Amino acid sequence: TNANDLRNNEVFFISPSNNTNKVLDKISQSEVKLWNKLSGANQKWRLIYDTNKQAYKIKVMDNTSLILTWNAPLSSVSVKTDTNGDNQYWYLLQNYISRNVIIRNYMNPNLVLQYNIDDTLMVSTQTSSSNQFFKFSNCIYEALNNRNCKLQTQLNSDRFLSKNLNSQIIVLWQWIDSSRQKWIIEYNETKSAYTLKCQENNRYLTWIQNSNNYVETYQSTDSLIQYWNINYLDNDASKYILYNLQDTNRVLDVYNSQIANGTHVIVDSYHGNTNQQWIINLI
Repeated sequence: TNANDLRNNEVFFISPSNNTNKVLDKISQSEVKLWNKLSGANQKWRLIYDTNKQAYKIKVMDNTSLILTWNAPLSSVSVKTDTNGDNQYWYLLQNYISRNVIIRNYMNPNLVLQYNIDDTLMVSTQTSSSNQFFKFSNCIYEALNNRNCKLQTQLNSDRFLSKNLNSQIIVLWQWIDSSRQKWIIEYNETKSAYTLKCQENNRYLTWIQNSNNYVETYQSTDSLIQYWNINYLDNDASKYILYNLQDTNRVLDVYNSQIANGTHVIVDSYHGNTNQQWIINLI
């Protein structure tokens, strides 16, 4: 899959090449360590690419906003407040075939991140050892791909993304355990984004472009209107934003932030307020 590619603004588990059950873990307000995967937010890392430097910040997703930092001139690493230090940027270069990634410090690119036998991390000069090779796995793909899900608006604990009765229009509705409210989320390799298929009619969540900007169930199409970048909120891994590929500044949104049964779901310009935030759970 291309779902684990090192895209800007995606959130990852970062694992040692020699153990797919371990991940980079923020264990305290300063310390990182390899730990058994628990899929907690302190084990999830957002990539923020800096085009000028051709290097990335690596930000923990537990709400603290701290970033992976080389404690120059020492050999240690930590999570620290972002002060835009050169020591807080990292080249992420990948071997296309092995999929291994070398995490190389921007301030001193002679130094790469290394994991030790005792699960600690440090920077070191480069060898040929797999103790400097990491794998990156996209968290959302690991969790939701090919899964039957429900999508709750953050506006109300009992309002869900639902196909309306006898209509293609998608609206909010309280949970009634209907196939109209169950969505199979499937990653599409060609578009590098997701479709969401309504269980009741096997048709897909699609932006219908006109002045109303409603989402509807629609037949399969190659058009970008049917494809969605599903992401966590910028600094909250418990909630999701769904950006439409036809215009990625526009997102799945609840009309006028209303909560009544029947309220239109639409695609509108991003602001990040609660009417654009969704709670995705596995059925």
